[PDB]
Amino acid sequence: QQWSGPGTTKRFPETVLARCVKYTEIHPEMRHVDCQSVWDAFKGAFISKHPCDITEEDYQPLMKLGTQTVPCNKILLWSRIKDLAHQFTQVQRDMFTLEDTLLGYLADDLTWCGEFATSKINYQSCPDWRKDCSNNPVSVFWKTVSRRFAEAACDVVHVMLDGSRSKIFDKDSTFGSVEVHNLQPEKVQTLEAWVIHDLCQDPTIKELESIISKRNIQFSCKNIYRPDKFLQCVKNPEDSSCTSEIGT
Amino acid sequence: EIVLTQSPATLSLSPGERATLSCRASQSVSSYLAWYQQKPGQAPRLLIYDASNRATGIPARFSGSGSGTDFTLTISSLEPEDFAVYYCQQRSNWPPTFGQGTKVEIKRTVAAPSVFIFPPSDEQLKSGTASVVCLLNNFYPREAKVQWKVDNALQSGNSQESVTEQDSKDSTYSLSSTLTLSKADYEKHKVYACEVTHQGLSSPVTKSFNRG
Amino acid sequence: EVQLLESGGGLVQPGGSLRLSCAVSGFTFNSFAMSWVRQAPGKGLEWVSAISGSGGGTYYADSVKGRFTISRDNSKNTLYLQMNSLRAEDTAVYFCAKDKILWFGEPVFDYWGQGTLVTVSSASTKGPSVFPLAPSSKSTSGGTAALGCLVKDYFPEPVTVSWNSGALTSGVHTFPAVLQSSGLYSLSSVVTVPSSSLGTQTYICNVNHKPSNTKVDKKVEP
Repeated sequence: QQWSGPGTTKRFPETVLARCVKYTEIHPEMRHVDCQSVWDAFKGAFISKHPCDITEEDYQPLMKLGTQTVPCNKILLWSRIKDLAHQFTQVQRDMFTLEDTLLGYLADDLTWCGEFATSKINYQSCPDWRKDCSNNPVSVFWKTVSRRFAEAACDVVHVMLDGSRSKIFDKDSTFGSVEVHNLQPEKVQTLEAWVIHDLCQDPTIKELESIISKRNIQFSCKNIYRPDKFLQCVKNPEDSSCTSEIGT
Repeated sequence: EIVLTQSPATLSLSPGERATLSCRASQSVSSYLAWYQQKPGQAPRLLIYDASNRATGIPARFSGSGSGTDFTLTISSLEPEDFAVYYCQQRSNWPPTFGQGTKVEIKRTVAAPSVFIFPPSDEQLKSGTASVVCLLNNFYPREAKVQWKVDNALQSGNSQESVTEQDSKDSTYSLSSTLTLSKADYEKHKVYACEVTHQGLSSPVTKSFNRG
Repeated sequence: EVQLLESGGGLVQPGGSLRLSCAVSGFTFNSFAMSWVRQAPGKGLEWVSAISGSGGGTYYADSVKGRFTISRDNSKNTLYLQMNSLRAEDTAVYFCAKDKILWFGEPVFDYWGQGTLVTVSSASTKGPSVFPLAPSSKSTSGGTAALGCLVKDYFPEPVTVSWNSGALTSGVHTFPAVLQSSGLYSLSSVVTVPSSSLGTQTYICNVNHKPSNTKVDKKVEP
């Protein structure tokens, strides 16, 4: 019901409110954000509810509050390769990941849940997705914000994948279960995968190519054998890169 | 699509002068603006990409500035070798679009043309057609008047002209004027001449030959 | 070093088909997007189509969206442009270009091919005639003599003209072709030399017209 998982992060309300204030103070934003209203919309999603009975509609006021005008042709999805995807967006700073948006920035690496009959936050334990229930506050949030993120994408979407994993593309991950199935074909022309270390011939990548192609979206794939060199030339493309993109 | 407007269409400067080229986008491309140089007959050369970054091996006299809709290419110390059309190109969205181009032509001191006339080859006269060629070589400005007369009779509408593009080292022009006759009517006449008028000439220069 | 070499192209009838090729070297073809950019005679650059490094993703200009097909064979490092239902307004020089960006998207081009002219016309191929422009003996400015070759009555463009198999380049002017009223092109290619070298140096013009397979070498004597 509420156990088997880590509890809500200590000082979670202060943290969410502090993150919103800092995100807005470094992003003169589409529409002024009253961070207090944002925290209230966050709280209203899960407070005083069964933490196994959370729905996506519970989070829609927070989603509406947190809608941002993101350049849709600059979205980098990723699946289970966290550090390189975000360091890539620190350099190619015209491209965004889900954690670079307001809503992703707010909840990144946090846990939360409430209790049915009380207005309190449970800092002791929260429903674990696998062993208690799937419709818990944290999982439902990310399942919701990731769907809307994919729905906003346009013109060419890139996704970074870990080629060292035995399942380079996992159909059961958020990218496979939610994001891929929600790219709008009338807005998205191509999904280009970047496999990080020829693994574009891996059975799981061809599965991603099949799934995407039957939604009438083009598939593209690109091996990256030299990640550190690939990033070095994103910083400064002017030294030695048009001959060194080869199998190391 | 995004429309790129370059001004002016043509720019005639002297070497050592500063070239200022404008490109104005119909909507914001915000940085995604490249500059390309295309010399006659050649493929484009990327000068600046993303509005301010010099490509590899591009001389430091090329500099890009601007954001949003107003962009500018500057060539500080212009050279005769810089006679080319320069294009701006945006990569803000699809489709990528180029401007119509600005042609930078180099100014120069007045140079009179050398005039040469070429009679028809006997090899061509077997074909039933004769072609006389008048060569005007290495002159500036391009404004020049070639006049054809045979037996001192100014011919009309039987000649075509062709001009080189400005030489990339001495900034001069060359012109050819080809007069086309029937072979049977080329023989009916004896004296064949082209008249050349140009700012660098004191009097109209007439190169001529007699048939045979 | 990077090289993009276009092949194919030439004369094709309205409504007919033509496939262009772009052979590449000097970079990892697999990891770069490619595009075709075209240039109508005496006009600017117009982007035609783009393709991803692996080939799956493609974009097209609206004017060609139903008739052109971009593709690539990465095992041969070759880019293709399959053109069907060609119209007169498709007459242009066609470049292949390499995307500078390290992934698929709105491109900027850091490498270009030399281009290949596509002529869409009802007219037939015509091989040129090459006539000499012999040096004078009653004029010839100072000690400067002019000579050349007359390349007449060919279709379509282009034609290639060299002197002494390429050994003589200084002072050579090959004029832009002019369309005669017969629908056939013509040009002259000229060179100024010292007048007193006319008896000691041999001058030959090499004319190549690939559409008609005409290779003429004409020696120009005084």
